Amino acid sequence: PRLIWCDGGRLDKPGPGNLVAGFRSKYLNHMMNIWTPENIRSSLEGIENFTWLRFVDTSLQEAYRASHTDVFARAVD
Amino acid sequence: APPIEVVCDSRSAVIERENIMFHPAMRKALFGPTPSEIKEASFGPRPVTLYPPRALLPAPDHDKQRFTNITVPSMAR
Amino acid sequence: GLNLIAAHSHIRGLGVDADTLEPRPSSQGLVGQEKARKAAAVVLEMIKQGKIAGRAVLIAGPPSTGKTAIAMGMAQSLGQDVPFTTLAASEIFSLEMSKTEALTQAFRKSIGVRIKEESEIMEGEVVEIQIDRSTGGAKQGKLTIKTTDMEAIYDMGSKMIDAMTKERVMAGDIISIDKSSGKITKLGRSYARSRDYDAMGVDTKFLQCPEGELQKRKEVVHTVSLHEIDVINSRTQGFLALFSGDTGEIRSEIRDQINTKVAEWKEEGKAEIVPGVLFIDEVHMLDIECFSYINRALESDLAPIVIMASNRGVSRIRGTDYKSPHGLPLDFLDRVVIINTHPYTPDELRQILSIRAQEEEVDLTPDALALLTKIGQEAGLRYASNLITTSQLIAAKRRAKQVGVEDVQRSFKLFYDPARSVRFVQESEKRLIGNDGVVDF
Amino acid sequence: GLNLIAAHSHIRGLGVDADTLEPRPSSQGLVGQEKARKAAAVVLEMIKQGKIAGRAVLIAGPPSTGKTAIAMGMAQSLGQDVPFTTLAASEIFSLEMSKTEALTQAFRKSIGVRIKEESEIMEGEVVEIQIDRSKQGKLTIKTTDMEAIYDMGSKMIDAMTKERVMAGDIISIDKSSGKITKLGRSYARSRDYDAMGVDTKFLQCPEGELQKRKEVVHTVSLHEIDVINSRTQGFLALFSGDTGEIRSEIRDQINTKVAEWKEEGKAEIVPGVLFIDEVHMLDIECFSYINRALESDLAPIVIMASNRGVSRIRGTDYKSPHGLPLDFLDRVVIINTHPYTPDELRQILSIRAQEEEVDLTPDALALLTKIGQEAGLRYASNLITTSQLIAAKRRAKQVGVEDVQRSFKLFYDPARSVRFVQESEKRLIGNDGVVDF
Amino acid sequence: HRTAAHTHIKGLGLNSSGIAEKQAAGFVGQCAAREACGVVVDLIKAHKMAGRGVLLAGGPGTGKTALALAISQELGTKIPFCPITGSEIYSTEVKKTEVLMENFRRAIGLRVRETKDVYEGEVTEMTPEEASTLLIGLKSARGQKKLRLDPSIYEAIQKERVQVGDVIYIETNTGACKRVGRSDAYATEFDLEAEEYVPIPKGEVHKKKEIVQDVTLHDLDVANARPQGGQDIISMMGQLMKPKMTEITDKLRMEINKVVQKYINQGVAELIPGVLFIDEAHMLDIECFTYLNKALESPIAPIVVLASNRGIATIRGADDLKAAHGIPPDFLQRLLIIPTHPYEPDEIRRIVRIRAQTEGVQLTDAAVDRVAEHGVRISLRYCLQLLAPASILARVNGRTQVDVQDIAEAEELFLDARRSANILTSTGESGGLHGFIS
Amino acid sequence: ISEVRGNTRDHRTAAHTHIKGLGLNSSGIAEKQAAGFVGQCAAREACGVVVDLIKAHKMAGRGVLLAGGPGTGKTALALAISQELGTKIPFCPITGSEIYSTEVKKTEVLMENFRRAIGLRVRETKDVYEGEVTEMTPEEAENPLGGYGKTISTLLIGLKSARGQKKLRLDPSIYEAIQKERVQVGDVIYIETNTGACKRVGRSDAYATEFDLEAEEYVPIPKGEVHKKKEIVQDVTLHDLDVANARPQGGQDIISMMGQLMKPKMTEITDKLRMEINKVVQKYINQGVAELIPGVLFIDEAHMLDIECFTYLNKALESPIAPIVVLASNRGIATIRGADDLKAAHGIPPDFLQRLLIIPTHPYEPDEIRRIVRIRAQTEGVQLTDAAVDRVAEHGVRISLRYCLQLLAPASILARVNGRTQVDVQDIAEAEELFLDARRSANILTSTGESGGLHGFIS
Ligand SMILES: Nc1ncnc2c1ncn2[C@@H]1O[C@H](COP(=O)(O)OP(=O)(O)O)[C@@H](O)[C@H]1O
Ligand SMILES: Nc1ncnc2c1ncn2[C@@H]1O[C@H](COP(=O)(O)OP(=O)(O)O)[C@@H](O)[C@H]1O
Ligand SMILES: Nc1ncnc2c1ncn2[C@@H]1O[C@H](COP(=O)(O)OP(=O)(O)O)[C@@H](O)[C@H]1O
Ligand SMILES: Nc1ncnc2c1ncn2[C@@H]1O[C@H](COP(=O)(O)OP(=O)(O)O)[C@@H](O)[C@H]1O
Repeated sequence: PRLIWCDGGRLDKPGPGNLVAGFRSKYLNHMMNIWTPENIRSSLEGIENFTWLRFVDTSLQEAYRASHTDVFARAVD
Repeated sequence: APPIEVVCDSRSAVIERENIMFHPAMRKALFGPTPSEIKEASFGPRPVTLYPPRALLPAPDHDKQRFTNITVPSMAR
Repeated sequence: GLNLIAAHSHIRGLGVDADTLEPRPSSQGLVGQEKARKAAAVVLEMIKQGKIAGRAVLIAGPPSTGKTAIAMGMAQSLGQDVPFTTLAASEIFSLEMSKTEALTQAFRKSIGVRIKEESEIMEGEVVEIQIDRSTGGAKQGKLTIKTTDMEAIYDMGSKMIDAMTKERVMAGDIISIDKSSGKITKLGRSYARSRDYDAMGVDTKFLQCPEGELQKRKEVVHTVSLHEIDVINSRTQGFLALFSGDTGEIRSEIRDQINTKVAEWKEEGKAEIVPGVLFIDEVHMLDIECFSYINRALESDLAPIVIMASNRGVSRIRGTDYKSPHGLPLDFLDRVVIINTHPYTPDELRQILSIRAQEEEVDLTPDALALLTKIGQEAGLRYASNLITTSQLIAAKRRAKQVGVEDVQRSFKLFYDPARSVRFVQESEKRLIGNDGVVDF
Repeated sequence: GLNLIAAHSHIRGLGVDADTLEPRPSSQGLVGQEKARKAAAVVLEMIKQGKIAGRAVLIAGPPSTGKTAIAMGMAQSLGQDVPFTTLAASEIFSLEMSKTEALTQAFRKSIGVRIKEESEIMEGEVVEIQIDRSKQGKLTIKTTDMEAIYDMGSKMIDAMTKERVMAGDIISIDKSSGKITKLGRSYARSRDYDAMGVDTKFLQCPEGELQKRKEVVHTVSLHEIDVINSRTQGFLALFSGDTGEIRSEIRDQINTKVAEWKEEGKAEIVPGVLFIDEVHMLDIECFSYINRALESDLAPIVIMASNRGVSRIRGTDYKSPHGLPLDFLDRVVIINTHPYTPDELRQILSIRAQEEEVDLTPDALALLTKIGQEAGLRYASNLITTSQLIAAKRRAKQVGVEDVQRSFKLFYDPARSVRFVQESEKRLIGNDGVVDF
Repeated sequence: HRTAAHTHIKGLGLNSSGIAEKQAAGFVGQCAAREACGVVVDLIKAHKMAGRGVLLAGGPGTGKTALALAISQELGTKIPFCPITGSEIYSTEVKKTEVLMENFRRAIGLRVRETKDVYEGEVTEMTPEEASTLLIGLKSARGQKKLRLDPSIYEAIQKERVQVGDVIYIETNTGACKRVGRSDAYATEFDLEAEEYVPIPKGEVHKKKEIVQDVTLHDLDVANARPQGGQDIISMMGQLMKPKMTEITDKLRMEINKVVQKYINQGVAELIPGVLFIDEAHMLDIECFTYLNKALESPIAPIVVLASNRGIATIRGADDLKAAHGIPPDFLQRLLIIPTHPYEPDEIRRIVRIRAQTEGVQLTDAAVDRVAEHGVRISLRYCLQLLAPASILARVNGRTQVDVQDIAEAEELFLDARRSANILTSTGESGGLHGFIS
Repeated sequence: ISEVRGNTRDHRTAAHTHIKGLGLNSSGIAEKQAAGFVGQCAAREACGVVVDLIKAHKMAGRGVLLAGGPGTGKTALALAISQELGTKIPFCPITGSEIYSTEVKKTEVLMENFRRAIGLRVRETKDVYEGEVTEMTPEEAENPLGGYGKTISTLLIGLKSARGQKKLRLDPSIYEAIQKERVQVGDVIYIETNTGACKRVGRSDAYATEFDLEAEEYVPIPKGEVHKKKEIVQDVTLHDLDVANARPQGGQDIISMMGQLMKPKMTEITDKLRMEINKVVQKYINQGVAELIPGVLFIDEAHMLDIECFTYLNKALESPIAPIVVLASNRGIATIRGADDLKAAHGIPPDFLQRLLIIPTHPYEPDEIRRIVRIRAQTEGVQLTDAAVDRVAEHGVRISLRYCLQLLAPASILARVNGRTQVDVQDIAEAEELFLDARRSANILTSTGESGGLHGFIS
């Protein structure tokens, strides 16, 4: 039906009725994420978790694009 | 067979089908650049990049019958 | 055409009365069993009520006493409304996923959601199509159609002309333009333009024009289970998984959120929950790791009623080593409620053989039916029900019409009943491989 | 704030004298286990020296005596410099990697590589992109204090184009590599738009000088270097877990290059501590690898705990002391522990009281000491919270004899639960049959 | 409103002074266990808990899980409650010491408040201002309104096929957009276009509502490990590229604790520690009571209510030791063990009355005594499963209330386990053609 | 960037640090107290014969067993052989509990370790033009083609190394490199000889300040030659050839750019591939280019291999290209792990045991433990008096060998904490009660640990 496939049966389509799917998308993929460059820049200076990121041939933008695309789009990159 | 699709009678279902099951970003990334894009990239004053930098389709490993199943009699027989 | 006569193609329902719940002794195929069919009638009438949880009814009984028969009667006496799901209990031991989760999906497959919403469709024969592709493109065009009553002209958008050259709508097709999406399902071809079709077969069906108005609203009713929604909301395009079994361990937060949105759909009146039936055939083939999950999946609001069938007596439980009645642990036998069956009296054997003979349309003399009842007293229903199909063919060897004693006595001569096969094994020990020895004459 | 009072919360280091190694009794949380704490202090002093490679120290003893307490004391009294690894033994039995490799990675985590360097980074807020379509350009960046105009030639204009940097972003350039990392937008341009996108996060302006140079001390492990060199974009594998049987030739190249870095003075190797909690869960197929991985130069000083007496070894069918094979017990050294006197039990319950900010009358403390002597530590420590909560229900400040007796009446110690089970056998599912009354 | 096995459980039914009262809130009797579970509920709400274990003894038929659902409805919808059986810990994609930590991270809750500013309405114009920022006029049935868009939300509008007069639904905060349909004023532009013609919304254009909404930390773990749902389009292959559960390392959890503590220190989110109810803990084997003895000692661990009904049994996975409850005494000293005693014959009748007035099945007092007779002499789970079939034998025979005769018929139509065992042994004597196959 | 620390470049003490070789004569007769060993004469003589067999290239699939009890020196002889052979001959010390994988069958990790144990030395040449580009100046042809514009016959490149610069005339079909790779003035390149297609390494360091922000890698000038005609020895194990032929490393498509992007999975290798690689390596040896060098596969703890592995080892040892298999077994009459039927010697099946040259290993005399203590003490640097040596030897004879070599580190720590420099009898008599052996631990475990109760162990 058009309820499940379009309106609010999908947990990813952020239509009205699926009021969770906007909030959950933003606060799991851009605010409370450990790969956003703001949440990397504060943890790069010693024993902490992104210590190694200075030495692998990447940058913050390399890591941030690499942690949200697919295996496909990362292969195209 | 073609893959199974969803018969849902909204416009959004048709748009999501033609954006997932076809998804022109992957098709452009797989087959290569438009010849118009080749012309605007090869007559310009400065070198510019291409988003499929070459045709990313893998070379088929069987010369006479590639990526299909449609064969024909053989003048040999 | 895919209606080949099986071992249960004669059961057309449970056969009991629906007013005083009396098991009338011969109706709709199920003949003879009385007390068990009344208890199955009570269970069936509390399934369609809906105001009960997932409970457990165990159809225990000896082999070939009509347990799959009662389950198939309850399956036929519900129609395609309340979801009945068969589960032979060896489909659970998979390798694509774990075992408890494979059981959870079989619980989720039997809780339907039934929603009813409308569409707008168009019947009718196409009189003619004109498309203004002149270098032009799909920009404007005229569509003239008709029913027996109506006749109309419509103008078309660009994303409709691209669906008209997509389905290649001729002058004479019987199409169904679903207006809300744009798909075109050609119901057939009109008879009156039979000359106008050259690229068709010599044998081609032709319809008549559709009758009635040309623009009508349909109230279609869909019913999908919770496992359907779970597999849909699991990947990018994930419904293919439930057609290919490639679904894996579905995370439990998805099932929790769908259990929340189904309740929010019910409270808004947009939906309706239909509890189905799950038939776990041969429930003794589960280890205790299964029963320690069925004891708690039969607790929630969303749980289908489980009907299950056991053959074994005092037997061992798989996984463990200690024996138990019916092959089930005692803390799980506290949950279930047991219906016991009985072996069959010989007149009931005779009329069951009569129903199985009338189902395959095989003529029998009454002497051959008496001999066949005498065989079925000593070898069970399955042996005689196969001797029927053998004896029809043996009568068709020598070009006869009705089977007789001279063909049942040949079918009893060639194909051994299993008692004489056990006697054959016991009297041919030294050549049949028992465990160690092979002797060659 | 994601930090709640657990069982191991009052132990702030090992609590021994650092000069002459004298375990004074009530120091840094730990109470009265003087010989084992002295031995752990000797172990810790040969850990921080870091010369002697690949010992093995087993901590035996009865349950509820303090074997993980001394381990957490050794973990707290090292600092963030020397690594430490809390691995219970059931973590090894995986379904994606075998037992040998998932126990090799436990050794590869506990050896750090320490390297000090200078980071030449540039924070800044973009003011105006000035592209001269003649190749050249000018970038104007500001902070809360300064503002400057830097030239650009050919290609980082294209990097700006690929990054789509608008006026108001917070860009960061690592000038030793040269790649733009857009950090987001500023709060001074939140008033500008009204319907924001998804990707935009707001930040404060950068503060201070543009060109920031700072000497930072990086400390990675060998396991980091092993997993990064596994596959191409393999750095996210150590967060995800999507790695498997790494080949031996990669680990050989990595150990050779770490030896080469130690020769050239770039790197300093810091050996650490692997802590294998509850080592009796390992089968013989794991001890046959531990007996070889304690031979190389790159092996951490392994500290392991155990509970069991003469028990069977998993994987085989013969009894052994401590659940360990004897060819492994010829290799380790063993520090035994001892049960506690009531004089130590009283002040351990006092420390658990002052950790949970629960006030106790002395009569309640004596009663709780008797309960701890008759039932153990883990039941006595679980009655402070319950007596505090029952005192909170009847609105009393100090807990008393009545609340502790109420908590003893409600919840059962494990000494009486066995008599409760053996008292009513006909209803508990023993092995075969249930009565169900 | 459909009846389950624990519909009549509403709460623990306590006093103000924490003393249980008999026949309160659905329970009948069972005083000390309800008092202890009330103390447990107060411990969960007190937020001074970083891993506590509570075991529930008592055989089958007694009310162990009724206490757990009483706790779950006593906490409310706010504090998370995760019930899992023991047998769910086994998988074929991850180790079984990782599904335990997945349940611990489903237990802890993180509540965030949002003020969602939604925009329903018909697009009036699509005007690119700068050469970038693109104004959109959203016409409602109450009035149009200008709206300035970021140059990244416009590339989410543009991926959707919004052209001139499509009604849209823009989230202002999260930047989420959906094309609802084409407005019915532009309906009959052509005559067989294919869109979903919907009317213009007869409300505001700017609806401002606030939503409190929860996130479990396991969802943070999954959303930070692998890309989920939105842009994960290669998962439609299925074989190797599906979202398979992966071994979430300790480093990822140790960083997600840092980020969540950062967003708690800004006063954005709130933290709520949950409850993990592991039922039938004998199915947990010794390769998980080793890992629980470590994982409960974290300063972040939630409370664990274990339930176990067995006596002195064999611990699974290590066949050469017996222990009480199927729990190793290495782990059993941690637990607070609560007893659960059986039921007296005068405390079964009240359960029959409450279970009868839960299902709506009314019956005379001469039948309550018979159901209590079957409750004493056979079992408690069986006598409660005759109230629902006998009502079906009541309204069919022209009655409304259940008498003795309907239950005397249902005891013959619906045999229990004991009489079925007697028929299975004694009546099914010889193993032959018409006998059971042991 | 990275700041160099000027500290002491010492090393760490392992259990086999003091071993430096076998310590033989020029005739093969062993000599006691030489190169780390103490005693153990016949085993060192037999291992010297094994070392001679390996360096003589006559071993083609032999097998050597090391018997003897635990803590007697089998792994010591293994590391002695590995340090005696050197570094240019391979040595792959796997264990028995390292063939069990979850991606491949366990009779395949054995074959991959055989291929790790075999080396191949290849001697070749390297002819490259090298350095930073100074000019890219074309030259007009003598006869231009009609119908076109420019016609360029020879392209000139000025390459400047860090020692000397050089002008270079090239064929004009270097242009397709230069346009595709974007080579400009100030970019170090290398031009090969077999094809001749230059590939840019990076912008030079002298032009690191012409701009300000536009940065990439700034590689320095190649501090070497401008025309390398340098020869290369190159060691590749046959495992590396099997992997590079089975799973190709670098491709240009989507799916091989997902294969190196997804995790590399060990896959089983079909035997036709190994047969072909052997047939071609034995051809390149006959041409006289590559040298085959067999190594040692020291399978430590050989009683962990079950009966399904020795069956594959019989096939693998009958191959014409195979290294030596030095097993290491320390069991007597043991049950073989696979088939729980036959109690065989050493955990080795009696069919496989006939292939093996069994070398014994004897226990140590009670006057050689003190010599091992002296060598281990002067290895760590821990010096100690003679009565302390006699007490450690007393603990070594009466308890264990591995236990008297572990009372040296806590004694040294307590010595330099108490305020001394050398270890006396008091420090060892104090450290003997902080670190109990297995014997007194089992005594406490049985005597004090009576039964499972409150203050008791869990049996
Ligand atoms: N009441 C009945 N009416 C008609 N056929 C029956 C009846 N009971 C049993 N049968 C027949 O007997 C056969 C055995 O029944 P079934 O339930 O399959 O045995 P089992 O319980 O061993 O599976 C079935 O093929 C069915 O056709
Ligand atoms: N010396 C001590 N002083 C204070 N508290 C202690 C001491 N020893 C043990 N404890 C406490 O007793 C508890 C049990 O110690 P633990 O090592 O967990 O026992 P087990 O070795 O049985 O696991 C720990 O929570 C610890 O806080
Ligand atoms: N105090 C009580 N009041 C009412 N019903 C109860 C009570 N205790 C138990 N029950 C009943 O017991 C049943 C649940 O038994 P359960 O606790 O699941 O046993 P177990 O935990 O051993 O599986 C429920 O049907 C519930 O009606
Ligand atoms: N001949 C020897 N000379 C010096 N040290 C020895 C000798 N033999 C054995 N050792 C020492 O004994 C210790 C244990 O011997 P080990 O090699 O572990 O026996 P196994 O080979 O049976 O495992 C090693 O650390 C080694 O240093």
